[PDB]
Amino acid sequence: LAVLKLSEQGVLDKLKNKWWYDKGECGAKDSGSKEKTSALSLSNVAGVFYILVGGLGLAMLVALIEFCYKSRALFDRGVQMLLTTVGAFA
Amino acid sequence: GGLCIAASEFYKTRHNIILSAGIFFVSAGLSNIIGIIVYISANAG
Repeated sequence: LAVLKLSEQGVLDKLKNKWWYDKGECGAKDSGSKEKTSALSLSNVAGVFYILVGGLGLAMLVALIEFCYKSRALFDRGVQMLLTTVGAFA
Repeated sequence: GGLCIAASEFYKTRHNIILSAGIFFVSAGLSNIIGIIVYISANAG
């Protein structure tokens, strides 16, 4: 009679939910849906944006130093041969 | 970039303070979207 009394009052429900879960704290169903990866989310292609912002910021740092190089203003003909002779031996 | 605008109202005919200012507002924007991207990417983690 005591076992049937504890079940209908949700005591066996309460003693189950307490011991298996409060001494738990590992995550349950953290994956969830299998269609969470249906939409090709940002973490899949975030590297292309890292190339893109790295591409723009590389262009700004080269455009500025061309600007001072215009504000400052091929080196030679015998020594541009020397750039060929060194690189050929290399 | 906000300091260079007050450096443009005085100190006329420098003609690089405007050029220094305008790239600073844009480079703040590129620092913003790279802050947006790492926020949305690591929010999945």
